[PDB]
Amino acid sequence: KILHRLLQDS
Amino acid sequence: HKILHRLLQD
Amino acid sequence: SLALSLTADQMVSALLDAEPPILYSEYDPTRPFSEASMMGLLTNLADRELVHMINWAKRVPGFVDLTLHDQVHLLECAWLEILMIGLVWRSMEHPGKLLFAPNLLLDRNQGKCVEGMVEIFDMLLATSSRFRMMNLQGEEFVCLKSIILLNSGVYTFKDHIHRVLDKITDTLIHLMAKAGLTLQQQHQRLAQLLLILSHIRHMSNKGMEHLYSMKCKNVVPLSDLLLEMLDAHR
Amino acid sequence: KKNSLALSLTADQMVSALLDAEPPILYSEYDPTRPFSEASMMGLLTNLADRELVHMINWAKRVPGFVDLTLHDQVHLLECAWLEILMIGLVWRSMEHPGKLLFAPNLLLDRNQGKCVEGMVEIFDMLLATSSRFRMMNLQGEEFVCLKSIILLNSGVYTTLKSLEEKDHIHRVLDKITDTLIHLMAKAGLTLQQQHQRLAQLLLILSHIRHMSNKGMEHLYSMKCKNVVPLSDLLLEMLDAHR
Repeated sequence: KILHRLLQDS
Repeated sequence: HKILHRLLQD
Repeated sequence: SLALSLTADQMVSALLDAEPPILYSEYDPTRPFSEASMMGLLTNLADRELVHMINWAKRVPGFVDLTLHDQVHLLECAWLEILMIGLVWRSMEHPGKLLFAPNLLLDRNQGKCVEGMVEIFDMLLATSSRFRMMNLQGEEFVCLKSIILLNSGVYTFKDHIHRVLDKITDTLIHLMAKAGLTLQQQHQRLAQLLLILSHIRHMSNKGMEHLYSMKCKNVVPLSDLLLEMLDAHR
Repeated sequence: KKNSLALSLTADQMVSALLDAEPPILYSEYDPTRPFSEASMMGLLTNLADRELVHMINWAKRVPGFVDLTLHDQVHLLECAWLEILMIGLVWRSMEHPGKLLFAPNLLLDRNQGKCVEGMVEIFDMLLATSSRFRMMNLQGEEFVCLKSIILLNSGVYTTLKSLEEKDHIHRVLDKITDTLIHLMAKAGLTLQQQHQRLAQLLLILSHIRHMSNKGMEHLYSMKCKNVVPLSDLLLEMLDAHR
């Protein structure tokens, strides 16, 4: 999921 | 022309 | 108007006295249901509940003061929410089950018989479990149900309706302060109850789409009144 | 996880954190010299909402208590609330523009122009009515950021024993945001009766925003199947979460 990744990206 | 009209008056 | 002149206790008693009865489903229930037999019992039950809800709405303070046109709009937009919050309230002392009728208590496994009904089932059980943990009182429940009736359709049209909504709000706070809740616990509990209304609206929208799905896949013939209440959401 | 910063801050610190985390107002690719059809109007709107979703996700990380939740819960809350948050932000930006919706500072739309898209008329009128209500109530920015954060935490909390403490932590933050709203209204001179009434009026609007979101989600599913308006990969993943 793109949302799963965007929440992970830091 | 709806039944709800009738039940709201009776 | 006459609704604004009431008091917090007179508002509670007037709503409690107006509460519709708990109807029964068609008896001789074959213990395992099919998709058509379950929806048959449900559409029949919901159709008879609607007749009582329409007469319950007249007994809601401030509802008769509105025009006939406004009374139609509020009921058409709120009817499924009002059926659902009533079902949720009936199922409080039956955790894990939904009490559609005293002779029709269903589990979530029985919701697997109709496609797309397990999602609505779980959302209804979760709402009932939320009412149970909050220890929702009947005086608060009748207030929440009237709030649904007057609020859910007021933006799709106003001052009188909003004045009655404030009057009910004053009644909720009065009930919580009677139970001994502190000033902080009163507005915190007021907010928790009103946020559940957002999820009741969500379940109604998901339920409405499911009923429309059965209209064109007519496995069970819907009553004309139920069709008119359903057609008003398209 | 432990020692939640959200549970150990005053109301004025709650306002400051939410105000500092506000996403920016994004511009649209709209060209006023060239008018075009509904398929291109929706193309501008879907392009805008896609870019707005990226800022919303990083805005949610700055909402007190949201980082304390697990990744699976963060995904669920955003998947269910993202359209409500876009809609309340759209309604907020349009408060001071009666009869119009400010999708972008360069994209201020009339209800007659929104009628180009089939079905958008009713959703436009509801967003307009919500904006007219916020104008009637004189909604403050400190209250808007509270309401928007309430939408994020509340809209997905209803849809094992350790998960009960997670939902309890979400209600802890929700109760503290309620304290912030009451704290704001007490500072504005409102009596205890006026605070409770205004609190109810604000939260009842959230029911209509859920309604607009549910109806709006149905139209987005129709555009995907019509396959006439370009939908980005993130919007498709968010839309699949509701269907």
